Amino acid sequence: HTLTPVHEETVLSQTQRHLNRHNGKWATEYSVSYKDSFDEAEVNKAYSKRSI
Amino acid sequence: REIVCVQAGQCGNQIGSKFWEVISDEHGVDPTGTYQGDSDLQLERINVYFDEATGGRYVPRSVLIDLEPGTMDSVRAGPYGQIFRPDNFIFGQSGAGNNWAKGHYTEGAELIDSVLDVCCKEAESCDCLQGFQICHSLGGGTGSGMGTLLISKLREQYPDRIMMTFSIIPSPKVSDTVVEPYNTTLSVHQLVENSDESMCIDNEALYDICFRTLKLTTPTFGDLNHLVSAVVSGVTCCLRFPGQLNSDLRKLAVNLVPFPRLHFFMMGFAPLTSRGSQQYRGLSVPELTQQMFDAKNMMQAADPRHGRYLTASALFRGRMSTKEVDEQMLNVQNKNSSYFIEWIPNNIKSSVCDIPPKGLKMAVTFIGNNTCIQEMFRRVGEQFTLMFRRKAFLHWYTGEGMDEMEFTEAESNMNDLVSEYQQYQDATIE
Amino acid sequence: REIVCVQAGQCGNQIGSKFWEVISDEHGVDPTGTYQGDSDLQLERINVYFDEATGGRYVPRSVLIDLEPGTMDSVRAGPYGQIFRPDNFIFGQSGAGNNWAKGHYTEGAELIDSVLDVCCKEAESCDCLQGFQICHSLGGGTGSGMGTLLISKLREQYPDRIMMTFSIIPSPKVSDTVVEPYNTTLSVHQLVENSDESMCIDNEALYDICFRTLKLTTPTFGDLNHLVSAVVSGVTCCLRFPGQLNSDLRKLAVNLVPFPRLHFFMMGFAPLTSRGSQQYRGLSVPELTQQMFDAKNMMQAADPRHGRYLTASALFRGRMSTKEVDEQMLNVQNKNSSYFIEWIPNNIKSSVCDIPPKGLKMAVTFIGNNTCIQEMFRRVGEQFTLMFRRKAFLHWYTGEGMDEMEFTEAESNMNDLVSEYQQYQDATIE
Amino acid sequence: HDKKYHHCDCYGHPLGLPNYKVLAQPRTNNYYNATGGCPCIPRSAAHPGSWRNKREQLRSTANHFPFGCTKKRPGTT
Amino acid sequence: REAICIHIGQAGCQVGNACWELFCLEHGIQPDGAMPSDKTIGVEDDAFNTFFSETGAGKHVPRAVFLDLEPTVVDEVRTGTYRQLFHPEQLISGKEDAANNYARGHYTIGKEIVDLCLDRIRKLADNCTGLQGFLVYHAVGGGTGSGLGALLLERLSVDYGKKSKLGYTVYPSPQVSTAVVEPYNSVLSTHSLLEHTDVAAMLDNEAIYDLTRRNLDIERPTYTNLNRLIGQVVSSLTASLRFDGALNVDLTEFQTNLVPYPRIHFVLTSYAPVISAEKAYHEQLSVSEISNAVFEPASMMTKCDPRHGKYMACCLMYRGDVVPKDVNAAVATIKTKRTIQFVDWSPTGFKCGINYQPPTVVPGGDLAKVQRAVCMIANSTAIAEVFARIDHKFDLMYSKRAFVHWYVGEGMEEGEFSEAREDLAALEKDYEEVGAESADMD
Amino acid sequence: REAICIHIGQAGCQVGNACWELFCLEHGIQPDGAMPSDKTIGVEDDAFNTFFSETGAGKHVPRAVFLDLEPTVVDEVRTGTYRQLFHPEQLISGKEDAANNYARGHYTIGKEIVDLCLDRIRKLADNCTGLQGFLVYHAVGGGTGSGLGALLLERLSVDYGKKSKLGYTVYPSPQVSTAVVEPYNSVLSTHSLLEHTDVAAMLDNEAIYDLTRRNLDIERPTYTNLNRLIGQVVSSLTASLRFDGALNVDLTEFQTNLVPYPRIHFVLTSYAPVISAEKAYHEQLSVSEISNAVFEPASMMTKCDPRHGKYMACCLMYRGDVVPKDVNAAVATIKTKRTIQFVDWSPTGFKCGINYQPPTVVPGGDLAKVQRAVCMIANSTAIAEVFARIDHKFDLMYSKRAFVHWYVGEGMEEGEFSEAREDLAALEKDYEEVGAESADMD
Ligand SMILES: Nc1nc2c(ncn2[C@@H]2O[C@H](COP(=O)(O)OP(=O)(O)OP(=O)(O)O)[C@@H](O)[C@H]2O)c(=O)[nH]1
Ligand SMILES: Nc1nc2c(ncn2[C@@H]2O[C@H](COP(=O)(O)OP(=O)(O)OP(=O)(O)O)[C@@H](O)[C@H]2O)c(=O)[nH]1
Ligand SMILES: Nc1nc2c(ncn2[C@@H]2O[C@H](COP(=O)(O)OP(=O)(O)O)[C@@H](O)[C@H]2O)c(=O)[nH]1
Ligand SMILES: Nc1nc2c(ncn2[C@@H]2O[C@H](COP(=O)(O)OP(=O)(O)O)[C@@H](O)[C@H]2O)c(=O)[nH]1
Ligand SMILES: [Mg+2]
Ligand SMILES: [Mg+2]
Ligand SMILES: [Zn+2]
Ligand SMILES: [Zn+2]
Ligand SMILES: [Zn+2]
Repeated sequence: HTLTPVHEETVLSQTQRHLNRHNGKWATEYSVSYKDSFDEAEVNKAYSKRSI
Repeated sequence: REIVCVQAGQCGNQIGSKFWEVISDEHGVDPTGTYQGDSDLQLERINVYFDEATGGRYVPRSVLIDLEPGTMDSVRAGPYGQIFRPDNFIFGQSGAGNNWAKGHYTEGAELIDSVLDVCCKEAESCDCLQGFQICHSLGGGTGSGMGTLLISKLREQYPDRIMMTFSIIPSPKVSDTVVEPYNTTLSVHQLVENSDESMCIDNEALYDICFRTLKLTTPTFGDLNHLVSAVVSGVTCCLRFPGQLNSDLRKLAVNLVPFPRLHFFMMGFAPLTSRGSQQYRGLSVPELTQQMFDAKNMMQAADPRHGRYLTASALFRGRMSTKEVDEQMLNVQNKNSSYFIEWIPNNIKSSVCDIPPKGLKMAVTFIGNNTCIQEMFRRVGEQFTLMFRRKAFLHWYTGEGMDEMEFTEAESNMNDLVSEYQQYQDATIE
Repeated sequence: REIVCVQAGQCGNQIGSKFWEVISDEHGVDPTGTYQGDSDLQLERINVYFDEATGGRYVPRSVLIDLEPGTMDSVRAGPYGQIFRPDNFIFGQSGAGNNWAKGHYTEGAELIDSVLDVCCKEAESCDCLQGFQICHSLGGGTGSGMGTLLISKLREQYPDRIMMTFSIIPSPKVSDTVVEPYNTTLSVHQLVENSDESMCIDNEALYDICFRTLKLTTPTFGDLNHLVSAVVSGVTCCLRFPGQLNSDLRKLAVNLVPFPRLHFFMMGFAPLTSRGSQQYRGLSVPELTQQMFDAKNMMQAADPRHGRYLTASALFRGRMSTKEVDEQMLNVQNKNSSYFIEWIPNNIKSSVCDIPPKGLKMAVTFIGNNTCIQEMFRRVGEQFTLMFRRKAFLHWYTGEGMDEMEFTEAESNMNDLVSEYQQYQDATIE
Repeated sequence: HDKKYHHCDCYGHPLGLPNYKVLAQPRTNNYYNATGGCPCIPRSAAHPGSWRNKREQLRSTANHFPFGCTKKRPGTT
Repeated sequence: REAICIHIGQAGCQVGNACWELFCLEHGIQPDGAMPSDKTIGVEDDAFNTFFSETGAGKHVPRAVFLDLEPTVVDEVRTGTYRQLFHPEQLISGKEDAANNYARGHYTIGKEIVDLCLDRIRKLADNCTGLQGFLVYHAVGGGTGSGLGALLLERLSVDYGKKSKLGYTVYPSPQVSTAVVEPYNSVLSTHSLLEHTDVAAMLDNEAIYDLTRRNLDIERPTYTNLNRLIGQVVSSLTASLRFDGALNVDLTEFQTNLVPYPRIHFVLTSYAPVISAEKAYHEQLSVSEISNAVFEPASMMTKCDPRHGKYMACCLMYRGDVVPKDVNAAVATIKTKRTIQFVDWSPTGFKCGINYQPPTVVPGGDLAKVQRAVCMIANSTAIAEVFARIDHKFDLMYSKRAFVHWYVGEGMEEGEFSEAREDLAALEKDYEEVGAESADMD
Repeated sequence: REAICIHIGQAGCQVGNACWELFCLEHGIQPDGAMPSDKTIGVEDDAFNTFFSETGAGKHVPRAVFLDLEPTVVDEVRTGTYRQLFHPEQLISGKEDAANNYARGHYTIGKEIVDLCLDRIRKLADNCTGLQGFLVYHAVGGGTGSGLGALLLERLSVDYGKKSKLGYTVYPSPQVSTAVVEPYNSVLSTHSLLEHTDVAAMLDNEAIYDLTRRNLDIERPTYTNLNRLIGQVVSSLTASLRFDGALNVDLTEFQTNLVPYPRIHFVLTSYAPVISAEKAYHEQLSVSEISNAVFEPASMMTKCDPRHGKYMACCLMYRGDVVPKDVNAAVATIKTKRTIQFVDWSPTGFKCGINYQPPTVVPGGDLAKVQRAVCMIANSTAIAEVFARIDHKFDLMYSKRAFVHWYVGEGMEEGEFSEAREDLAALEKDYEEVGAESADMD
């Protein structure tokens, strides 16, 4: 049950299909509201410590 | 959560062809049956109406019934006709004769076993079965008699599921058939016991929609059946796409039907507007709500202004705010307060779905439970009593085998339905 | 574990030709007898049906018997006819005349010793002998009389092995010959004593299969014999290929017959569907199970819905999960519990084999023991009683030498078989 | 019950712990001879995992305690 | 210091998405469950533990279950962005909804799904070493939220016993409405919430809509905004467990200070610096201004006016750069006001908390960034007015048996309507009696 | 040290393929038994000796016999991948099956084949120096497994005497079924097995199907998955002989600790970290979690619920990275539970084992990789419910003598049906009597 390059192309096509959903006509509000925005928010850790 | 469809008679098969065109278009199914869509959102609920055949293809979970195959050959010959499974076409060898008794008792009992076998085969294949959906006219012959026969058999076999019908009823001004009152009265008698929810459409109302609102120069049955297929496909949209406030046929029934006999509803669809005017006004929730409650946009001859709303439901499709829905339904209830039954504190249910029909920014479908439905039944009962007192055409039905007692029972039951609507019309808090 | 086949009369020899075509194709044997296959799985059980002669060749373990050489000319003209061993063809010089007594008493006793000599020569060559397989019609003359004679002799010589028959019985609707009921009654008397397991086929059921399911425009007896050859070659498949849950003719017999007279079985083969429809349905285990239990796909005129299942067996060919098989058999047993005899706690045996028939991804054959088989015998007894009360054609049989008491004895035995089935149908726990 | 308020019983959900002594008793043929019978699983016509299946296959779903306020109900327990 | 969150039905799962988005972003766990280390030398810190547990490889996973009868919203979560954060067994979904019937949820359908939920809740509680309550989010207007929420709270109350259960509940708004059968479900939801909860905070969407129109500058808000506000409130209330501060407040202190009698546990909630980014740079935001804000009726998240009643207890949570002396001066100024009245049997009306961690700012959010905030939960007799309007709408419908055949068909006795309505009537009389001055001396 | 394995019929040979695959890969013997061309010995150490013996040239051969009446399965073994591992004499095959008849296996055909099997087993037992039992794998539902397994166990019990015989037995599932005549064969098997087995472990395919659906993520399981799970269980129980550990457990200790009275020898089996690869990285897997897991009925490989009975003895085998203090704390917590009950005459209910070798990973397998596992075999009165249902189905069929003529034709007196049915009735009464409290009898 190994994979030929044709199977690799099919797998890559399925990944692209999953990524390209929720386009302009098919946008839900979870898609446009909840996204990945970790790199834009500031994180403060001054007032938190390790319990003993 | 999958529905099984039944299409009966000429009207039913014709409406069905346009419905399955609309459904195949929204989900991107080629007229060969091949999936050619462009988003996973189309695929992820395809099971609701389609079964999957091998290497791509989808097949529609529908039964086609008629007494002469001429119509079946016409539907098989249509542009999307190939999609239908050949084994799903069931036909006899002689017509209903436009007679209810023939359709119910003689050719009905001859065909019904093969239809029940196919419907059970289709139902038991489902992992969880939602209601059945049936399209037929009450004025015809095979539609009324065999449709109500099949409804009774399915109600015996699946009493815990939902039974839903869309039904065409004779216009108040011009008849298409002389014996319409008998077929209509007997069919309404069968439906009020058997059905869970029944929607009614007048062809006269679709003509008035086309001429007044759309200003069409040369309408055809394709336009009327397209309007109907649009509303039909709109009612199920929340079943099969995500939204902020999901809805279901059972939730509609629970909010619309106060008492089990009061299950006959009016229909409308809002963003109807002529191609010349469309450049002058953008879509927004006030515009849809105003057209939605305008009696010009309602698909029955009875007018709401002669009755009162017990309950109503609005299903919205599109990317939209909750403020406009909640505040519009409150504002409409407050300004027109005399037209709403006062012993229910809020008559309207709302639901919101993200995915509109292609090429419209927004749409709403409206379902209304209004006491003005009593005028249609009263008119049919008057014409029936005029015909029955004189034995006007009765020998055909009695020669098929019907007892005269059926006509008096059906008349009495329909008259009691009219009385019950009138009593709820004039109720008060005291 | 070798099977010996016997083909008797026109129907038997014709069905045999198609059977040996299917078996020779599955093992990759050329019509010259040369092996041309492409996998060891074909070779490792070839001994089961073929003996190997020197320098490549394989020969099929079958005896052909008939009273007129017409059939030999018909089998010789077929595409595979050359494969058969010349010494295995036994024929006379004049016909059975459609008369049971002639076929049983005059030319039967004349030829039968040479047939027993050939069958013994074939049996004693096996290292271990499995049951015999016999094809014949019950309505004919030499088929009924000489087939049952030979069956009785083989039952005398090998009482601990299995005796299996495939048998064609006269339709209530279409007949080619007037004296079918006498020959049928005498043959059923012989079978119920001699046989271990008997399958019954109505030509009417094969015509209805061809016309409704396959929609063949111009079916021929070759199509009917192809359906029969398909099931015949399917029942033995687990004997001769690997699988996850092996099965054997003796295990089928042990699970199907509760009491030794109750050895009459129903037949089915699941993947049947018209060339137009084939584009519409992917293969799966639920689809095979659904077709397998549909009475439309059963090869007898009696319908299971008029009886109850004592026991049933399903043999699956193909690469599939055991969970799906077990859970399907559980669901069918639970949902239809009224059609299963209640004093047996589980009625269905399953078996799974890895190697499907060529060109099919999966297949199942179904064997069923149902009391509604009593209805066929009752119809034959009715037609017998109509003719016998008036001595309608008896002088032919009496001129051969039969005592009239023989006809009443055979009638009594069939009536007792019908009574025994009816009593077990209506038995109860108390 | 107490004044101006209803107890869990009134609504039909007593909340006492089970009788573990009876729970730990195996269900043999003598048990079914004494009460009821047929240790076989009841057959059902509904799909597995549907409320009808659980209703006519399991004891917990089919159980129904008496409903009603203790003042009007005799109680007898 | 652990807490387990239970989310029920549509509102509860959608509010859960906003809550867990916020708690991830506030602690710093990435959507894949890994925390990116900042310093190479030093201890890892441990603050997530109230809401997350770590595996030995350092992945984080959250202490929550998501419960629904329809698949679509939970399947959307399964296919969304946070797929890898949740354990897949935790996301439990049935086949078909309770169809706005409390009876269908309680009797027919919830009984099938409830045992998986109980096994997951048990598996969580076994993985704890300090547990101080269950947080439950649901709406009482819909069928599965009412019926399965009641059934599950009953089972939890038998199995877990003394452990505390704090509910956030979306009650039917006083004139905005979404379904016809809301009064029946809310009435039946009552006993479940009366005897099977320790404090229940009630919210109405019409108030949060008013707050988002008036204070923020949003013309067309949608549920994601309301859910983000609710998440902010929950984060403010649970911050006292998770970060350093001057005056900590354990969840048992709420019950001790807020509840005078065991049935009188329904509380009002409000939040002060709801302000837009353009206004935020024009104004200072001192302690006394936000303390004055939480007492104005424009700030509340429930549609009731407390000037029509009397306060019994107040709990004030300050987070950020605040000094206790300023809190004391503010509370003394509030006490001076003539339009704020306390029942004469409650002289020491206030509980205070002070935490150093300022509120977090969410990238897509609509709130401004501010250095300090205050959050209030308060018990007041004004709440009795909400029940009177529910009872009037129930009486109007029930006088003609408008829908009862659905409920009787799905398994419920007709008697249950009258019993529940009498229990809520007694609750109304309790709130009338507790607020009456002791003018009679014997 | 050494143990000899006997595989009977279809299930026993197919489970044998998975077992010997695992034991080869765990010890390191190649599938053909040879060694690389430059080495002088294939492996450095003798630990294999429990299951394999090496020739003086260093080829390995395994201590097993395969017994079948039909050739096909053994011919598959002869032509498969392990062709060179087995000695050809060990693979014994007859001409024709026992046709689902216990009578055909026991009287007619197994009586003919049994002396070859005994001669092969003797030839194995002569090449041993510390044999400490026989392991037997068979199903009691089929004809040759039941009839020849019973006959062979009887002969073994006479010839070898005191040596222990431990059975792994596949019993007919309570509603999944494969053949009509299963009750007769299972009753007659259990009748023979009562006298002539020291401990019998019972397995049902319906439980392993449930386990593979819930814990593993397999939509379409087949017998190879079940057989790999069984092989893992056997490897866990026999690991105590083969690798270093803190608390070893010899095969003779099981019979001494688990069996209170000579008829009460049927035990339930369960295995804890049956888990899929996607779940395994979402969860820690500590000792206390898997100890809590082994007592839940979702973990069991037999379809019985132990909450409906009382435990008499439990034997807990831990393998991998476990520390004794955690095992003791876990067992004391289990002992605390209220749904776990011991008979009052059995105060010291537990036997423990602790082994350092973690479970092996098989290239095609479906289990995740884990550092520790625990396996339990336990004796409980709940087992009486399985026999009652088999006996009721037997009574239903036997009231009409539904199939008896086959059994009488293959050599059995009709009296044997009634005798076996009274013995199983007496076994039911034994399970009623043993479970009666001593405080109740005074
Ligand atoms: N704040 C807020 N309220 C919501 C949200 N979703 C629904 N509601 C409200 O809650 C009530 C509807 O309850 P639902 O959660 O839809 O009911 P349900 O739990 O799905 O019950 P079923 O319909 O039987 O499945 C209405 O008053 C809605 O306005 C939400 O996401 N946020
Ligand atoms: N777990 C498991 N069960 C099996 C396996 N193979 C067969 N079974 C079960 O065991 C029973 C059938 O027993 P068999 O082994 O086929 O009987 P047999 O030993 O071949 O006896 P004969 O049919 O007379 O040859 C059924 O319940 C099967 O489900 C297997 O590989 N694994
Ligand atoms: N809207 C619509 N109405 C139709 C169509 N075809 C027929 N009808 C109406 O249905 C009624 C005739 O019923 P019919 O279908 O002929 O009954 P049947 O003979 O039993 O099949 C008349 O009122 C027609 O106007 C159609 O395609 N669309
Ligand atoms: N299905 C099938 N039926 C056949 C075939 N040949 C003959 N029959 C039927 O069998 C009956 C004639 O019997 P026949 O075989 O000629 O009897 P015989 O003269 O004793 O061999 C008629 O009903 C024929 O229709 C055949 O090849 N297939
Ligand atoms: Mg919902
Ligand atoms: Mg076998
Ligand atoms: Zn309660
Ligand atoms: Zn039973
Ligand atoms: Zn009470």
